[PDB]
Amino acid sequence: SYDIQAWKKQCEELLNLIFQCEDSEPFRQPVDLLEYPDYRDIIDTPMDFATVRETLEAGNYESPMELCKDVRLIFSNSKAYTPSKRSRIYSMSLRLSAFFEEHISSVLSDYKSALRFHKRN
Ligand SMILES: CCc1nncn1CCNC(=O)N1CCN(C(=O)c2ccc(C)s2)CC1
Repeated sequence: SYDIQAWKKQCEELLNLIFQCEDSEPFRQPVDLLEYPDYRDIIDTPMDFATVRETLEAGNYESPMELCKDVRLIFSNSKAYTPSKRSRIYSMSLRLSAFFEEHISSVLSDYKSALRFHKRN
């Protein structure tokens, strides 16, 4: 299955599933700097799932590896900002990360396989 472009719709469908997950609710929009006034002293690069979806739809990802780096940044930002391991929003991030990693693994493998096939000769 050597379609070099297939990752994009695969990533659109996975973002749809993430938006249906109740665990995604805190990550569907950029963090509110009014409620978390110290957020940007800790977090150098804010990221959220609406920004990832807009970047994809604008044609501003070249590969699913780039999309994966931004999604992983959502989760590392949560882990760095959490005042506790036993916090609600952080705990939701860990379940959502497990779900995302379970689903992205085939998208990445198929893409890298397709690119190797394109440069086989
Ligand atoms: C637009 C407002 C809105 N309306 N519905 C949801 N959101 C969420 C917006 N994002 C946000 O405000 N968040 C707080 C920071 N955060 C964290 O990862 C944290 C880690 C542990 C903590 C104690 S907070 C990410 C979620």
